[PDB]
Amino acid sequence: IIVGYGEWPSYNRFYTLDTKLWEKSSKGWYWKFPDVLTETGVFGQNAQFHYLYRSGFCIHVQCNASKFHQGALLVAVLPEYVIGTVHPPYKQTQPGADGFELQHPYVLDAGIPISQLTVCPHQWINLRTNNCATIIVPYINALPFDSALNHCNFGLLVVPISPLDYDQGATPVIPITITLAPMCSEFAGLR
Amino acid sequence: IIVGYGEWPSYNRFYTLDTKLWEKSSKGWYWKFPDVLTETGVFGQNAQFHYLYRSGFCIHVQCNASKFHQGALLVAVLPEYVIGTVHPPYKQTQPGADGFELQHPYVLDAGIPISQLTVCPHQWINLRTNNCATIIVPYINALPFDSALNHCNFGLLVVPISPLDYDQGATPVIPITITLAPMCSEFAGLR
Amino acid sequence: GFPTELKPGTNQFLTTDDGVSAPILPNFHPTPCIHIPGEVRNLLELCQVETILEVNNVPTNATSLMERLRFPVSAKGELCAVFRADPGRNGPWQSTLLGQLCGYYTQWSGSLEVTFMFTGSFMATGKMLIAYTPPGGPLPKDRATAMLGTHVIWDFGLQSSVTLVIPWISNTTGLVSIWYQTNYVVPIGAPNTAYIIALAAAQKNFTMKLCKD
Amino acid sequence: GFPTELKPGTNQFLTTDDGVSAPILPNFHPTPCIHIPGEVRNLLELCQVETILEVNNVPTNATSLMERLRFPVSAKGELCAVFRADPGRNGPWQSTLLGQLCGYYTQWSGSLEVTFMFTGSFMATGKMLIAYTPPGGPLPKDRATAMLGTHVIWDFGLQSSVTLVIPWISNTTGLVSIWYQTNYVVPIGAPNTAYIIALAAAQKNFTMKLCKD
Amino acid sequence: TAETTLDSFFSRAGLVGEIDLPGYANWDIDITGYAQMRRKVELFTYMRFDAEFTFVACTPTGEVVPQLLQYMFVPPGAPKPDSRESLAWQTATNPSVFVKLSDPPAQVSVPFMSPASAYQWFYDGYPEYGAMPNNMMGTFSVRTVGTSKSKYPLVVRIYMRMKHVRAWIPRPMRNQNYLFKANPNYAGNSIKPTGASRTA
Amino acid sequence: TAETTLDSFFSRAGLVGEIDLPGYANWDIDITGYAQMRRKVELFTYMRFDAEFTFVACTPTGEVVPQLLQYMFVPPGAPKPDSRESLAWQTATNPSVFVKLSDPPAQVSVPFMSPASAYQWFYDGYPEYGAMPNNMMGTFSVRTVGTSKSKYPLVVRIYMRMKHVRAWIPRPMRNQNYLFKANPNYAGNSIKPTGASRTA
Repeated sequence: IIVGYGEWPSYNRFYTLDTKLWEKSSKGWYWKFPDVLTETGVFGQNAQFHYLYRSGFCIHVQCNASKFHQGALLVAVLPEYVIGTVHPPYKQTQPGADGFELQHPYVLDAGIPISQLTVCPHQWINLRTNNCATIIVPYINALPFDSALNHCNFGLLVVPISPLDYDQGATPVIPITITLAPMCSEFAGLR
Repeated sequence: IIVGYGEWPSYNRFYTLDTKLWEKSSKGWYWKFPDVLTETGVFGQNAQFHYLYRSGFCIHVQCNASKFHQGALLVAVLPEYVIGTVHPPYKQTQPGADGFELQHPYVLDAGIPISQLTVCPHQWINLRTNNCATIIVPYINALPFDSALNHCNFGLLVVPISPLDYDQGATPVIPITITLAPMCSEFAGLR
Repeated sequence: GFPTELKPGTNQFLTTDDGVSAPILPNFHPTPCIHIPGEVRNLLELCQVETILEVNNVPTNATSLMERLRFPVSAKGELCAVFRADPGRNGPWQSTLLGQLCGYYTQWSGSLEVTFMFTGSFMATGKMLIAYTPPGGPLPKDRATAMLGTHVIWDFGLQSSVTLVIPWISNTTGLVSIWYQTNYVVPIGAPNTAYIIALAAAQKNFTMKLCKD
Repeated sequence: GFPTELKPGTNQFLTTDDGVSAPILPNFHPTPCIHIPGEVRNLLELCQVETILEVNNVPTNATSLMERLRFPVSAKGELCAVFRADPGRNGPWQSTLLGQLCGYYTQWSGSLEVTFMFTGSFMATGKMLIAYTPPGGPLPKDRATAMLGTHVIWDFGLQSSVTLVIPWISNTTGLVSIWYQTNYVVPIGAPNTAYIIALAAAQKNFTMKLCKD
Repeated sequence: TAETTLDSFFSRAGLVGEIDLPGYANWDIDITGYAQMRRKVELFTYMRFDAEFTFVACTPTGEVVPQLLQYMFVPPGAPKPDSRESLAWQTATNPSVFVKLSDPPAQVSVPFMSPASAYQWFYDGYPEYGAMPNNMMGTFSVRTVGTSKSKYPLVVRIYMRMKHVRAWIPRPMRNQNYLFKANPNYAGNSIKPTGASRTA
Repeated sequence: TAETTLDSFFSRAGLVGEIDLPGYANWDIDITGYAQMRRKVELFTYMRFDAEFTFVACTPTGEVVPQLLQYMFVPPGAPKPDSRESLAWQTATNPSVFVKLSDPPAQVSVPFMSPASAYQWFYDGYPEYGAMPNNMMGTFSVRTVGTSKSKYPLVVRIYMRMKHVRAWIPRPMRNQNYLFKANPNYAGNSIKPTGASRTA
């Protein structure tokens, strides 16, 4: 496990999002947190009927690939990941539990280099080394509580650093599974 | 022995250079250190295949003269002995284990008087008193290590203060022998 | 009263002067600071994080800038890639955060640490030579003289990531070259080209001086 | 507030004032100083080193300036050389480092120490009289009155170097003359002319005052 | 190690904004006024610092004239002056400084103004997207004391230095050219590599 | 004995360089600017000292005018301004001082800048022969604050005093006339004795 910034979240089940099909032309995907869980589940039922909110997260990413596929994935959390357009639309700014595709993974839709993401809590998914990457992120904000609907704490970025390669005949799509479990969640202001 | 500046070199065999023939018209000779030992020997094999270097030296000067010859030699080490031309050529700036002849021994090819060299570590070679002069010089530099090929720590100056005199029939040339043994040598950066 | 005289250098404004000035709101209390996770106090902590080193900074095309993050290894004693151990000067080290922070300072000195990551099929095997040449030394003419210096023999059939530690740098610079010790051997059904990712960082003894914009 | 008044002499710039001024780089750390051998703290150490005294400052020719470092002794009660014990004034003492540093100061006082070195054949013998006359006294008319004062009888068949200590000088000056006590006797086959080298220095009690460019 | 501390990294007062009075002007406090300082502050996500401001006023030719000036600081939430005779100038709750151009430049200190616990440079949400609401430090208004028109043209330079800088959540440094002061968008067609290239 | 210490020998600030602005000028720091101080510093081989600089500005007639001036110190390795509107002037990492000509002369202190452990006046080697690379202290740039042309001609005098002087490796003092600021060559044909002569 990677404990983000060395702090365990302080003061509740696994959620499985849609699988993402990693291909030869894939550029990357990003999910906005906790907006990814607002629309779905009992957790998202509290988010839309409460004023304030605070919670950590336990993001777990898995890739199901054989021994004849190759590639590397960089999974990293970026607190306050603001999008920079070539204003963004709503669907691009806060995509639901379906992420969005990066059009410019080099600048990461924010004018910042992909090469320097390792300064953030991250793990490498190398298909010949491991298929799992789990990151424990605490609550990060300037205030103890914040609105879950109008503000995203961080954005989980999953970018193919090296393209997926395979021989013709093998499965051309590698599913990517993300399982996130809210940890030390709090709510207030029942509306 | 004269210990240069009162410090023994801190943290390895005798080398004999070509004899210099002291005559009635001789003006003086100077050797650049450690450039005098770079081209020759196992010591100079390390100098040309390493980046950094530090070492003291143990310079020993001898003159083979009879009792019917007269003259005096001033041997002295001058740290950072820069040449001043009437830019110097390479052969004049860094002469090998063959020294160079001073054209203007009064100013010492540097615009400084010969009369004041006694402020430096030195010894007198008086043919009627002694024939040996040994000087122990430590490492002198502003940095702990320095390049042996592009920088000379000091220059050993041997100048006839009083001309050699002899009767016709005696040997008109007095050989001068310099035997230098590196002491507390260090090397680094094997290239 | 108490007798004093104004020494030279009064009524001047030195933009680096750290003298305490009068508050504009004496009665104001700023909101007390809370514990935000991940507090940084020294930039050396941000210099000691591994970061992608664009060794393959050949392409400049807009739709293929992403190909610079890694350099290919595919199908004997040849040269794969070569780069300088120069964090601050122009080149591949511009991409890493250490090499970007070196542009904010004038002098730096210490030990680097450059790791490589192999991104080939699990059944792919082979060996590669990673040699470092001290400052002054030229690029080796072949693997025979490349092995004589400081080097590591990296086989990626067993270990997928190796670390090469640059002994010491300061602001001639060192060279790092990577050689094909053995050809690229792969089984039937596995991709015939692979990639290597270079992650560069600084050791604990790296320091900087003379901050400069 | 605290009541003070500006005393006369404010807003002036005295080029000798040693007041501490504001650093231009408060956050800069200069590189720590290492032990370089041969550190000098007081210029009196550089004044206490023996140095060649050009007693024979007769020639000025470009190709023969080197003949001034020593004066010849060759082939009875005659005068060899004479020079003043005046480190700072114009003359032979300009060559020594003591006499050059005396030009950077206005006042000096103490005891000198002038040694001579004989540079003849080992088989050459003879005697020479080195007399010092206190200030005011004229040059002696002959060796008979030269011996009556303070003197040393120097024979160089036994000892090749002698030291004459000037008692005290301050900024009339003393005189030092050298006389042929006996003729120059040499065997057959040895050179018939020799040279003497004068090395002058300052004792431990020499001091200077009033530094002046 | 003492060289690379946050305080040393963010010390060295830099020119933030220049004011021209050829009879008043408002200058909202913005650190980004210093041209090269935005890329330096964006390297973290949160900040908490106190600022020292210095006002060096002179004519366009740099010559010093005997004129009285008033710089007033309106804290966040206060209304701005709309003319040279607005009642906002005489308000006591907007601190002012009266200084002549002959006296040494005025030097005032402004503490941490944000209601939150840190200045945040990226808002990943709405209060209009990316509008960080509680990052407003205040405003500095400059006018010449007097009712009639001033006799000289004035140029006012502002130098700001942060003390007691604290930072959180480091992030990758900007590599593309900036386009707008508020949102971080770039030019997609004219996208450039992080550095220089080579041939092999 | 206390008179002949190194600090007393190298105290007494001397005029190093004069600057004329008849609208900016660069003056690379060089101790040799003081005419009689080169022969004094060459008597040792290594030095380590901190410098205090004083800037006394006035018109060519010595009269004091009400003008604002900026002297900025660029540390070694920084680029120099090329014109009166170059972006190097607003850089925060080049410390500046804003002073009027009426106020007492500016007095700033510059520490030991060399990356080595001492300032070395003779380099017996190549980094072009005899070019001591790491002896560069920095540079002082002077300009009148303002955008338009100044109304008065200015003369700026710089006085430098070393404090905390340390020396190493004494060597014989120069006796021949100096020819070039960097290398120690002399005039071989017009070679002269150390002092005066006599007839006997």
